[PDB]
Amino acid sequence: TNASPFIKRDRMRRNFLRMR
Amino acid sequence: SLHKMSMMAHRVKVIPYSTFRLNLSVTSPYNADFDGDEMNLHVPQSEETRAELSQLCAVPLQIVSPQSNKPCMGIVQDTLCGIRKLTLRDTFIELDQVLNMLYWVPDWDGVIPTPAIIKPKPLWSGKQILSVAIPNGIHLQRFDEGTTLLSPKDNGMLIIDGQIIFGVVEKKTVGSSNGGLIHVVTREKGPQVCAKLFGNIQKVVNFWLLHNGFSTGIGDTIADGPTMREITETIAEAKKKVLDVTKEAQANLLTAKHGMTLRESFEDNVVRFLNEARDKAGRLAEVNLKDLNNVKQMVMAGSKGSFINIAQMSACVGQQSVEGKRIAFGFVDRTLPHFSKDDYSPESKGFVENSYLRGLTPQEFFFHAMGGREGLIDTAVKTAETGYIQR
Amino acid sequence: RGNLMGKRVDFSARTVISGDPNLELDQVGVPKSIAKTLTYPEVVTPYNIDRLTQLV
Amino acid sequence: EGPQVKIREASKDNVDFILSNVDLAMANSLRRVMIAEIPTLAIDSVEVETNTTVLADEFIAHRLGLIPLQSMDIEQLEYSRDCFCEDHCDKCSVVLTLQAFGESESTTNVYSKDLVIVSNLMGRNIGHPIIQDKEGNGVLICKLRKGQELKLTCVAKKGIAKEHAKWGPAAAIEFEYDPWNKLKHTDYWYEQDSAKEWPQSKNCEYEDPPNEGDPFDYKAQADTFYMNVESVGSIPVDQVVVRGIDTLQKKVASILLALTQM
Amino acid sequence: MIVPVRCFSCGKVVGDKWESYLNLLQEDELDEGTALSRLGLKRYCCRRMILTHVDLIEKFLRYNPL
Amino acid sequence: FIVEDDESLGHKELKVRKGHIAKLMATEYQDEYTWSSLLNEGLVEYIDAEEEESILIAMQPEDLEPAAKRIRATTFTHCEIHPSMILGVAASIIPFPDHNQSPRNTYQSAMGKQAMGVFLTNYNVRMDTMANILYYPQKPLGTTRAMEYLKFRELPAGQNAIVAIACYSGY
Amino acid sequence: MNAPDRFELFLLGEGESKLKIDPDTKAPNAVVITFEKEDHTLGNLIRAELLNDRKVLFAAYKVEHPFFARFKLRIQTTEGYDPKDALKNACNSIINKLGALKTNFETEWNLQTLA
Amino acid sequence: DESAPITAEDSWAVISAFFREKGLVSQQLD
Amino acid sequence: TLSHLRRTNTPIGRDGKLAKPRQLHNTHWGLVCPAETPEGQACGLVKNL
Amino acid sequence: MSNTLFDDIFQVSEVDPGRYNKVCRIEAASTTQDQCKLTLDINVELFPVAAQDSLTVTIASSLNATRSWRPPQAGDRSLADDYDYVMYGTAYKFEEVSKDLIAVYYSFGGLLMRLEGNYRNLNNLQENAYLLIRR
Amino acid sequence: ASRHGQKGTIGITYRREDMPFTAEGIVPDLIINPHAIPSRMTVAHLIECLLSKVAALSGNEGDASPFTDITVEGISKLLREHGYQSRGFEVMYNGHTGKKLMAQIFFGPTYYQRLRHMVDDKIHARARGPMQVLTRQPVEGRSRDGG
RNA sequence: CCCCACAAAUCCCAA
Ligand SMILES: [Zn+2]
Ligand SMILES: [Zn+2]
Repeated sequence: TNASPFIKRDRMRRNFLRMR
Repeated sequence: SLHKMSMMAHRVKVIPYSTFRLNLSVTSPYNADFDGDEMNLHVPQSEETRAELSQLCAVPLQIVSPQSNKPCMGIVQDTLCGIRKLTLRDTFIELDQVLNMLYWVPDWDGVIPTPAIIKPKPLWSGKQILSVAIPNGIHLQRFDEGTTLLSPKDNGMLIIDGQIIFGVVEKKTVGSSNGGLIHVVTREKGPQVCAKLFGNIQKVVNFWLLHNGFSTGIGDTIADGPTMREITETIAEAKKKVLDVTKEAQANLLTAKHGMTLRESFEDNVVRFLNEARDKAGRLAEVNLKDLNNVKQMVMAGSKGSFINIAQMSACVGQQSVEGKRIAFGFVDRTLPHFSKDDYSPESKGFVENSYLRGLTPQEFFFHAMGGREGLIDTAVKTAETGYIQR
Repeated sequence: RGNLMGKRVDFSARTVISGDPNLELDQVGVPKSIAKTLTYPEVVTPYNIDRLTQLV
Repeated sequence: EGPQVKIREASKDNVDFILSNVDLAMANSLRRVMIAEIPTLAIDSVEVETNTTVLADEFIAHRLGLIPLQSMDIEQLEYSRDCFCEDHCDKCSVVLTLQAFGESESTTNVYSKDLVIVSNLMGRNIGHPIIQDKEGNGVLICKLRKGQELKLTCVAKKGIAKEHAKWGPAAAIEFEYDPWNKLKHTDYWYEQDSAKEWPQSKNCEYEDPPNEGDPFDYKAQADTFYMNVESVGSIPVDQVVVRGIDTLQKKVASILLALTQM
Repeated sequence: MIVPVRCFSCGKVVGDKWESYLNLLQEDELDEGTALSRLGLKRYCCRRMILTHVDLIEKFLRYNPL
Repeated sequence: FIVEDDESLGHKELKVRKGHIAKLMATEYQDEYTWSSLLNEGLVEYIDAEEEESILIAMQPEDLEPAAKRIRATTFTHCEIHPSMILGVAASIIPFPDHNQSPRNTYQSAMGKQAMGVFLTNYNVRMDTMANILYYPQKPLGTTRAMEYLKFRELPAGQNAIVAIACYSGY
Repeated sequence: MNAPDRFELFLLGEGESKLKIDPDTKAPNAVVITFEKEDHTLGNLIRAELLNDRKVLFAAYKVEHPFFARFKLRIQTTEGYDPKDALKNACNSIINKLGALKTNFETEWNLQTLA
Repeated sequence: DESAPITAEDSWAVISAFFREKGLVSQQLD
Repeated sequence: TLSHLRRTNTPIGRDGKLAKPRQLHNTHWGLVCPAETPEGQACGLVKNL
Repeated sequence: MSNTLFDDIFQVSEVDPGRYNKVCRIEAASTTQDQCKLTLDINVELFPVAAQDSLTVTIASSLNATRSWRPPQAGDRSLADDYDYVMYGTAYKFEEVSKDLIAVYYSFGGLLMRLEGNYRNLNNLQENAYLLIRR
Repeated sequence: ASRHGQKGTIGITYRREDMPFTAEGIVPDLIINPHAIPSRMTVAHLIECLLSKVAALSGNEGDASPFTDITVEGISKLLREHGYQSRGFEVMYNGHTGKKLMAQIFFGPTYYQRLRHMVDDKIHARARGPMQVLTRQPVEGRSRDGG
């Protein structure tokens, strides 16, 4: 039951970059 | 400067590490915390001034406040909590500790009292050793609502010949109070022995706390599951009662209490119901609260805390207020643009439902801000006003 | 009001304060810098001659 | 013979062991002596001949005063204050120099291995800055680009940890006894259960469970302590332990001889 | 600014690993968690610093003074 | 956010959809939708302080749109983009401002401006009467999503420490 | 700043030894000892190991203030037995015990020499 | 899908765009 | 610095009244921060977007 | 110089924890005496006590302005110590109930005990005494 | 000061050798009075401490997000599975003796910031200094060495 | 030398 305790900027950057 | 105190003479022991340094006991009369306060000094020049300053403005002959005929002095937060911790029937202590803390008392008689118990090991009650710091020839009886001379609840306090007999030390007994111990010793023996008493008590209790240690945390606040569920249903039934009263009002039949207007009676009734809900919930949360809790210990021990504090942290806050009249309709027919118009439900018109533990909701947050702002501004004006009156 | 009933004075200081449970009521902790600066007059007696001489 | 010792495991940097037949005071005193006054060597005074970097000077001085140095033979020399000399003779000092040039077009780093010994080493293994990593680069000091210069002269002197953290070799210590709380020195705060609300120490498996309802052994006494010692790297760990024991016993002998003199 | 040396709380030397820590998050696309774990920081005192450090000399130096 | 009462999919829905936000993310990561480009086609609308007396607002984009932690009509016209945006600059720094008393938040909001750290980067060149710069600033472990937009994480204020809540008997 | 300085941590006092003697007038054979340039790291150990002896009556030590690296220690014992002899025997016990510990430690570590 | 609704989390992207466009001192500048 | 640009101020008086805009208002929702205010003789006067 | 003032055997009715983890109030009735009543505070953690148990009590004025308590003297201590619960304290109040039944209240550091019975209207004390309990 | 108005000053400073220390050997950076918690009634500070601890353990940086679904229970579960006491209480040792501390202590990382009021700027004393021209009284101002 | 800003300091409570 983490309920999103953390957020990462560079990981989201890379994930959406590979998504594009 | 406000009253005769905040003006006391002092002896000086010069210290490195440039700053001022003073005893915790005298904190309250100066009304000065350590949050970054600043403090003044004046040095006499002649001999007459020094003499009269020593004989009139010294602290030891300033213990009892003439303005309220009770001692303005008194031990404070840390040692108070600690001495409450020590003065419990369920505590004990070993040779190794007691030898040191006996040596800590400056005027210790150099005689060790016999252990209260011997069977496997000599031990001592906290009361037993603490009696040493008490000067001999003192007597005191309290008998507060329990105290059957064999006090099961251990409330009250009795001292014979400067030796504790039974009871738990409390701000109601050792703090600033009409029948306080400090009052008794000051009036009885001499208005400087009390200073040594302060020193001894502070020193020994601090030493014992050092090796005991005491703290608190989040787990202090969190409460039992089914109990907070009961809190929730109590809030719900209060809401149901409020809604029922509102329904009765909306059908034009009502008590219409003598004198005041229909709307006034409605507001009075709803406010009464909400306050009933809040304090009943707080009572339930408290009676839940475990006796091994730290914050409960702290609040019942005196110095800091309240029923209201734990209630607000654990169960509910209660509706914010703006000069009694609960939050009014800023916008037309509503208190906030997220609500339908013409609603009198407690949430619509600003009743804080949740508790600090879970955290508020945007609207409730705004209402809390309103209340805080009200308090801030009212004090920020009354200060200058009442200063003018005082002058 | 600014000069007669209330005025600047001399032999004074002000700093920040902190607590200490090792110091009894009538005492107060003072930084040695102040003791260097703040002073107090004494008159020479046949009693304090030695101490004052050493102090000088 | 007395306070027996059993070793758990060891590595280049840390040591774990068991300690038996000891009183609590002795173990705590050991902890404090390793953590407080083990003698070593560190940079103390710096001469900024010329700075050009964007970084401040005393900033750089403080950063320099923290790199560990090889200190196996520290006992050989003596304190500067106890030395009859003036201005840090070779018998009580070591001199270091740094030379950083902003030559390239990319940023250039400055590592501890850049600075070099200058004065006489007199044949004792002293003053070599430790390089822990496999890459031979000490801790980074500062960076330069194409226009900056640093000419630094440093003097390293004896010092001890307790007066300032520069000379701290330990930087990491651990302490345990009675993981099962059989001595009942402290209880456990708990909202619902004492057991579940707490985890189990890795030291639990060595001592037995509390026998599930045995009467409280009042006369039992603490022993069987659990030690973990990890050094910064300025000196081997067995060395720090033996040196701590040695300095403690030297202190005790000193007080005894002072008693005799009195 | 330069990554601190000799972790405040414990005292273990920090900063030598910093540049290693960077490339671990660049060509190895690990998380900071496993990055430090392989880097070998059991205690979190040595670890808070690596997490929260903010380089500024990178911004400073890329001026062109003289 | 503008909310269309009508919906072919059913009950009620705010006009914007997932495609638009996907395009926004794509535009951002390119390093061509702008906020203006959101404005033109009717997806968000400015509201002055006067209008609210004629608009109903939905706090959450899902609060009542379809048919323990904490406590949680059908004629909405606009939904708040995000509640945490009712703050200002300084209060945004406060972690979990909900979970503490409001005057204490006001005390912190006022006080934080009296904290050192960094104020620019050119300070080595920029003369001034007064200046404070600390050695090792640290971005706080706790944080909200907002101050990323405040560039705070880039230029932190203080550095976090390992605090202990205890009365260690003296001071 | 013109205060007593940081050298009071360990740099021994000037013109005076590491200790001073004073006999208490409140109990027979009671002696208080003033120690300076040290703190708990020595006083706790000394007091505990002295209390280990049973021929001694009472021992205790305290530090007057964390500012000053000085502490006092009070001892009295049964008649005849001089306290100073007791404490010197205590120091002998300490040195012997720690020496045994050391020697055992090197023996162990050399035994545990890898491979 | 592209016509799906928006989770409360997703709103942050809109905010990001809004700041990227407007800039904080927009009031004084404009 | 950022918290000094988006700043406001109104003239009311030297000392101040105690039933007029110092206290927050419902209309202030979502336009002016409900906590970022100075305290003392200006509380509720200076306010922040 | 050391003599017992009163001895008896008591049967405990029940034990009360009183939300205290280590101490518990106790109470018992005399066997040989049909009127002597007893209450007392006992450190159960230090010493197990069960309901429906026989107890033996002893006053023991002394042991065969006193000086400092001597360390346990690991050598011979040939005292009235062939019991378990040996402990010390002080009396503080006397009460005459039923015009015949005297009551004495003893304080033990923070612990308390109350004794009844009317035949030793003079044998019992003075302020302080000891207490001896076996098994 | 913290991020929750809990201002204050330093009283004294110890060093590690006698500062209280935990099982893992961590020693705290600074310690404040527990009594400062309830009266001011700032709770969010403690949540910040707990979340910061768990974030440092996981390495993943935490979140505040004033109005969200994050509650204490998830934090406690995650911290517990990382291998610590769920509510953050910790065994604690007394540096002077090494004995167990009878109670337990809540203990973790927290953000602070240094303020503008250093004592050296605010210390000031005067004895027979310059006089004011108009009124022969002592002059004003610490900078001008006033009274 | 004055005038204006700008900040601290009075940060509760009682049971
Ligand atoms: Zn030399
Ligand atoms: Zn570390």
